[PDB]
Amino acid sequence: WVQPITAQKPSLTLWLDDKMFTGLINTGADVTIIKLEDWPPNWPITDTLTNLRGSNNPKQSSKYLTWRDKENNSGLIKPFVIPNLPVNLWGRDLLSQMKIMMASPN
Amino acid sequence: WVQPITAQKPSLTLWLDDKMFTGLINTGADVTIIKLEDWPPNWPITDTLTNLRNNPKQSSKYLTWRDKENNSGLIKPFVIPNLPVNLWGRDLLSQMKIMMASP
Amino acid sequence: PYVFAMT
Repeated sequence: WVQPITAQKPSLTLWLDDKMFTGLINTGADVTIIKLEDWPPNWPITDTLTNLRGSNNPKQSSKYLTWRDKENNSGLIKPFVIPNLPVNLWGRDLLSQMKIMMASPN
Repeated sequence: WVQPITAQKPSLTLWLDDKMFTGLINTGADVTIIKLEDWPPNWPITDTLTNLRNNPKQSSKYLTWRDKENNSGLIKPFVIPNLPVNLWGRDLLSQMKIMMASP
Repeated sequence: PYVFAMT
């Protein structure tokens, strides 16, 4: 698949375990973030002593989540779960497993 | 050019007017941000009443961006203290006609 | 404008 970068939000829709999520492609971030409002209440989260330069000691998924795209590619991520975010943010942890590259005509 | 996305910071080096800057490709941002620490003191910046999710400074002028293949255009970045890296937003990336692709 | 970086 191909997605030009424009003024519009670059987005991907995929599954984490059994649930569909939509998020912003976020090359700027090492790690994936799910906004607390999209986080399934029954899925366990845990404190971390990680710090995110961009929210200190954020929550993270207790378990690894199986990501799956619409072509049935899959892998594991363990996202951070952050309160008061407008959008999910797909980081380079996920993007790299989907073998996504950036290219210019030139 | 082609750059796989990996754990390493995806970076671009280019000119804004006469000066070289290096930064992180930041698809998540509408607008480009330059570290106040890298910002030439003689280049004017202005208050805004915009918030970036606050009241940040922005370049008073449009800056001519130029890459190493001599593609060019205009951006007007925000200028923010206390960031570790410059951040290339979609204002710049869209003018460079950058695509994301997967095998 | 929304600005989504972090180590």
